[PDB]
Amino acid sequence: NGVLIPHTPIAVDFWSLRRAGTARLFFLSHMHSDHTVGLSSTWARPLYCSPITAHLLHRHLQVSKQWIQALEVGESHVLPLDEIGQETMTVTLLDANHCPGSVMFLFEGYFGTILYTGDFRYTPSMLKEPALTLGKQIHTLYLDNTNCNPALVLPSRQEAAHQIVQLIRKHPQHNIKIGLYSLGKESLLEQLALEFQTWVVLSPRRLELVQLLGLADVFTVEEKAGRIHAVDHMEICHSNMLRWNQTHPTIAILPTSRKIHSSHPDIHVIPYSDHSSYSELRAFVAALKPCQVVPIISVPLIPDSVQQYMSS
Ligand code: NI
Repeated sequence: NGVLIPHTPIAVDFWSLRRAGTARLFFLSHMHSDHTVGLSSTWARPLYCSPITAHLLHRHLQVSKQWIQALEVGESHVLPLDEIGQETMTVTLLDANHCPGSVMFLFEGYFGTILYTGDFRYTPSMLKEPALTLGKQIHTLYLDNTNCNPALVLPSRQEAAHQIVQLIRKHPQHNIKIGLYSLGKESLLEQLALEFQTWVVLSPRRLELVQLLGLADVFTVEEKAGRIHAVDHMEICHSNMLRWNQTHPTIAILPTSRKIHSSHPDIHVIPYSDHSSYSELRAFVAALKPCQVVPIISVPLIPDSVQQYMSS
């Protein structure tokens, strides 16, 4: 899902080195496991991400802080595009509403004005951003088209949370297992501690993420402290259901955005989305008025100092 912006040394969510070649500036929109393969402690090329994303990157992939130029969201920053003090480029990061520390990259330079949305959840608060309200003409919109496919309809983030509450409402005497990825859906955990008036059980790593975000003190790591446990999504399987059901009558919930058949009756696959709906995007593009939209073309005039930067 990485993107090499053609005729630029720009790479967003791309870390293959050998497949890039021309790339010299690598951006990280958010810290989901799917957009970061090749990133580790051996990574030694400049990297730009959001504040929260900077903490999560150094801590959980052991990436050296010397390669992580973290920039504040909302503000525009001047990045070099060569080895001399000549060409530069402005980047403005915009909150993506997708997950903790998720951003949208807005580039400006010899290539034009490119807006990279990455993964993002649309809300009309996004149009009111000062970066996109100066009437600037975006030349290319690398847009999140996840829910633009006409295949299978996934409910919104709030529709799925309603079904989860109805599910636990019908099982008041049950232990609830919730499978998640390494990031996202922490605010949903908060909504379940309120509705059901329990403490939510996490792993120590997940507890660190939550305190990093500034959420309510409704979480704990003691197993016996609550009926709702948050576990890794790869834990929810037929073998583990029998293991949990041997102790206490347990229900398992899998919030996923893919077609999955429950391999156990007490496993409930709930369709999540976490991306903008089609109509939300069609109003998002009708407001931006971009010259062209690219899913996740014109060749610019590469300067002399930038053409050398790409070939070393
Ligand atoms: Ni993501």
